[PDB]
Amino acid sequence: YLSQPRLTYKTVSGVNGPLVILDHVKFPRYAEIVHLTLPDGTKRSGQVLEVSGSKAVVQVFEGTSGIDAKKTSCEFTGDILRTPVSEDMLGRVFNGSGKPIDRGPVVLAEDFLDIMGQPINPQCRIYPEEMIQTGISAIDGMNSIARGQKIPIFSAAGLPHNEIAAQICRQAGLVKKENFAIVFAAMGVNMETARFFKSDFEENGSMDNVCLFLNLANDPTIERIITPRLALTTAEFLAYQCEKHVLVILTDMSSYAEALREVSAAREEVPGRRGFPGYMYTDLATIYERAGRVEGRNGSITQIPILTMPNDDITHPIPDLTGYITEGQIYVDRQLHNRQIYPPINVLPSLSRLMKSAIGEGMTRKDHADVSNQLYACYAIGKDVQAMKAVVGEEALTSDDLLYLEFLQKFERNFIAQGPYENRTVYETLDIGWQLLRIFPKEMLKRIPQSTLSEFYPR
Amino acid sequence: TFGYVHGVSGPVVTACDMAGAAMYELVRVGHSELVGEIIRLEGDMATIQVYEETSGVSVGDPVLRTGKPLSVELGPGIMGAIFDGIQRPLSDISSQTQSIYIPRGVNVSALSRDVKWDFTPCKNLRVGSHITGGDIYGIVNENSLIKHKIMLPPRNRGTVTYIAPPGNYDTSDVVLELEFEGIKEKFSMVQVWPVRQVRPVTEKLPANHPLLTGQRVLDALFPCVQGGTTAIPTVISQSLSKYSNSDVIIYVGCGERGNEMSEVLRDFPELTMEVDGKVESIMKRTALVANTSNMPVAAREASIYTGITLSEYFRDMGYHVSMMADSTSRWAEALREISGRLAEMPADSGYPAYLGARLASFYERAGRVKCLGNPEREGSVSIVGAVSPPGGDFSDPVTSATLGIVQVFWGLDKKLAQRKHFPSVNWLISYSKYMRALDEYYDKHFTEFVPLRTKAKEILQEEEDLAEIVQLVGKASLAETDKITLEVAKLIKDDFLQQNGYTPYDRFCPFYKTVGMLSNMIAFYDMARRAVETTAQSDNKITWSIIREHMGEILYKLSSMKFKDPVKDGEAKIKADYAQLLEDMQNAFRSLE
Amino acid sequence: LVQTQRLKIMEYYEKKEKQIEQQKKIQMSNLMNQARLKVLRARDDLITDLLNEAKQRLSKVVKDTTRYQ
Amino acid sequence: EAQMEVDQYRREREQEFQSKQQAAMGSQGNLSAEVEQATRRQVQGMQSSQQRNRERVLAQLLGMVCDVRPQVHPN
Repeated sequence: YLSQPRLTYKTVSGVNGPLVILDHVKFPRYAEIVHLTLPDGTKRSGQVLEVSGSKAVVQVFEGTSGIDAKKTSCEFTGDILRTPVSEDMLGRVFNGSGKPIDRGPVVLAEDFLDIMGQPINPQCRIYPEEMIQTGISAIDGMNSIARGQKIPIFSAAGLPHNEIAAQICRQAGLVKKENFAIVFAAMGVNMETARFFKSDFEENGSMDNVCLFLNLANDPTIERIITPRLALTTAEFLAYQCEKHVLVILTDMSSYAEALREVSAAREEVPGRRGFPGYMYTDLATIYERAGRVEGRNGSITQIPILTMPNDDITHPIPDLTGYITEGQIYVDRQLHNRQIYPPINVLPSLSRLMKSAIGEGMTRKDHADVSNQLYACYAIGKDVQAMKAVVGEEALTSDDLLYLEFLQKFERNFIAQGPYENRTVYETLDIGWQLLRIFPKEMLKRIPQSTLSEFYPR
Repeated sequence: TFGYVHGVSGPVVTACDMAGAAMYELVRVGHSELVGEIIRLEGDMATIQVYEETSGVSVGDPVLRTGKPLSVELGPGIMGAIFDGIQRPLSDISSQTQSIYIPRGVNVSALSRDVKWDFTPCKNLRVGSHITGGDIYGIVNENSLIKHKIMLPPRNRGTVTYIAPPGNYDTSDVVLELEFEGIKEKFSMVQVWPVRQVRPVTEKLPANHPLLTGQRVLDALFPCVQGGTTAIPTVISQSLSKYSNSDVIIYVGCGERGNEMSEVLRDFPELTMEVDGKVESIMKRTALVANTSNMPVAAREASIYTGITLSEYFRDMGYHVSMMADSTSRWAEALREISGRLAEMPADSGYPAYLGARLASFYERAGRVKCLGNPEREGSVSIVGAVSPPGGDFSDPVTSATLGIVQVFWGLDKKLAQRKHFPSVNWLISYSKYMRALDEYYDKHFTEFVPLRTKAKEILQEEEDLAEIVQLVGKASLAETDKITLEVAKLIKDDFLQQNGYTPYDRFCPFYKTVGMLSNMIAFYDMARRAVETTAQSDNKITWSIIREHMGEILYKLSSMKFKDPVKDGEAKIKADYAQLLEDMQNAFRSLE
Repeated sequence: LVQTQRLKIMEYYEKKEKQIEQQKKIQMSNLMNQARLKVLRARDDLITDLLNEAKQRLSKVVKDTTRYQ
Repeated sequence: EAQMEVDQYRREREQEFQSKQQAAMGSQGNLSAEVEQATRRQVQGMQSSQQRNRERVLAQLLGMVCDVRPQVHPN
């Protein structure tokens, strides 16, 4: 392996922003990690950015504020950035660089994996088959998530997408009729939501499932770019070598791309469309496409990215490319958060493109296809009656448009409304979903075929 | 120690013979000693950016090397002083030069080297006590309110072999001589800390106590906490300077106009506060950072870091500081022009790529801490930013990259200003994410308020999705449960979220009177709803228009709650009036049914 | 209505009883959390002392000369 | 008569409000003390397997440290 001793240069040729450029380097690698030690003693870390003959451009992680070109010693490693993975890191809280912050010890490695990762062979993938049960009714009843799906949650600043992400992590599991884990990556969080995540998951008793990667907002913007790659290499050890089912939640992927745009422009690159890098499509794809089931192993990786659309724009290139690689969306809505509904998940625009394979007999239950699209039709027909009632009044609505406004007062306050600690299992999000479909008679339910109307309506 | 100017090119100076020059360390460029900052080394040359005007700086000028970056002077003499963005005391350059101008290359001490302060040691140290970074060893009576505590610098420890006798001292003499192992050193009464370094702490406690702002809106519906961060996109900032629960105010204007900065310096030494029955000038517990747009652009970006480093210093004594950072969008316009001088690639509309990194490196220095030192202290720093977008949007990179960082948004609009409403509260885009942290203060001390706050935000929301049809169709064929949530909802929007700041009833709003007004208004809403839903089918079905004519005298007492003076009247003179009115609201409905 | 004035008090004491039972599981979770950490530190101490024995057995070779030259 | 359901019926569900108050005193003594027995049993399973593999891996370590091999970088 790497048994030769390491060279420790003090031949710094210049500092220019976050870049330290050395010279007379003996065979420098690309993307190799170095360890700079300052004059006073502060050890900083950095990654080699460009080599050219006897040169090396080093991008220091923690900035260059105090580096001189006379007394700074820059010890090279000779190997690229790798993570130590273990199965006993399920239950720890690491930061963006992979150091523990829960007063824990350093993780004893079972492997040292390169965090950039190799792609999966497209022949060796299987189509996603079973259900991941979250516990939130609005994304399990009508927007069900397969095993291996990549389905982002679309929201905005101020909306409670961070408590939806914390409620998924507390209650995610299988669809019971020993191999489940959650890798929660938090990029660009502040402190008061970092101690929301660190405190909620550790005293709601399910810290043992989750491996928490908390990358703060005041931490360096290069450490936000290796945070989802530390979280997905841990998930690819835990799933494709230990046969667990892993759910990978990446919180605020629009804050990854604001740290990628910052790292790109500080690499002296020229920006592309809307200022974002031109390689932004194949940079998110190296993150998102680390998913799916595999052939010959019993694990899987299902991803839930989370986005923050600026000014509720959908043509912004962070939601544009996420909707270009990932399969569907969830659409946390603002007009439901003002009306005090938790979780404020809109149903009408939301979609899971693999929902028709995660449902059915022997996966969830036999009527999960016919219930969901029936509640989807009656939610749309009510919301037309909801606006129409204001135009003509109550005395002008018949006994048809009152069944849809009386259903609509109970679909938002019983199906959508959950409360943050109420784990509705998927067998209980259908019995909720049926006792709203009994407000209508069997002569009105058009989306349900008659064979399961005979088996599930009369109770 | 000596450089030479090799070539100037605008505000960027290239110096030679600078071999061991650190990045961001301070230099004194020229024969007039212009303060600079080393921003780029290339071998033994050093590209310097000058914090002043560069006209007349020839080549071959001496460049002094200091060894310390841009740093502030912390010590007694700060409270009341009017500083600059690089801490140049403007009330003393106006004396030592006797002019109206700031000449180039002035070197005035930021703290006065002539005022004698009464030192008082912490009475538990001795010649031979162990003391580490943060332990209080002195107390200075700065003025009547502030107990200025002298503290050890962080990363400094040892055993005291000289403590200064209690008496009167200037800020130059050697008050403390402790020794580390082998080497003796000397401490003065002032300390120097770099403005881009975070002042260290022990641990960061959760922000769980409410920042009492003096108003009725922004303290019930969108609360802020002690240790929180807000955004206001002067009646909200002047109100916190007199009445709130903060012991040090720090006002930092980054690039504000000249006549609107000469307005504040005229007004604050006239303001008074009420402490113990005595009146006191509020300029005993505040320090301003004055900075206009004529000033250097390098001293406008550094005004934010000087302002929070001053804010963090008075935290460590144990006070709860509240920093108001006026015109954050002017500060970002200082980051745009520094980045253009470096030929740095812009990301978004000319702003640098690190606009969010610099803002999160400022907003995340706020919060309640467990202070570094021995006597187990606890202080906090509240930061109140003020974005000024180019006409009220969330499209610019400064307003949208603040709302990804802060927790409170006190969102104001321009359309909702000509109503003479005053504030211009929007209550649709304004949020507060300190509702989960405050579920313990409200449930323990007030035990009733969260369900009223849940309802009162909803009544003002159901009015919005009605009001588009109320304009177009116009109240013709409407349900009668909606006429409640347009007349009770109107009663909130003129008697609960309505203010006027110069009046003897609406300059302070105590919180027990604030929950006392909403305790009646929500009860009138639910009793109007319970009346109209149980009398919807039986016999003698009513509308709203039979109640408001019958109960017109009830709607006067429910409208004369905002006009009861919280200042002349007693503390319990106001809750009994709101508890006697409830029985004029429980019996009054029983006169119709 | 005599039924009704039980439940408005019962809801004030089903709510308190859903509260402490949540407070019971916080104590059991905060102790199972430091259980895995205290046993992960007793795996780290055995490693950092195995290297202390490899630091002392390393200095039993520098006393030698035919095995150190 | 139904207005007398205010001050007497509240002491009926107070036998449930006191039911967890003593059940806050029962599970407390076995909470910390029983898991502390498991955080001592899990440690003795480490040190039992520490001594059976210590001199094995000390020889592979010190044997690999005292390796002379002076390889060069390619050219």
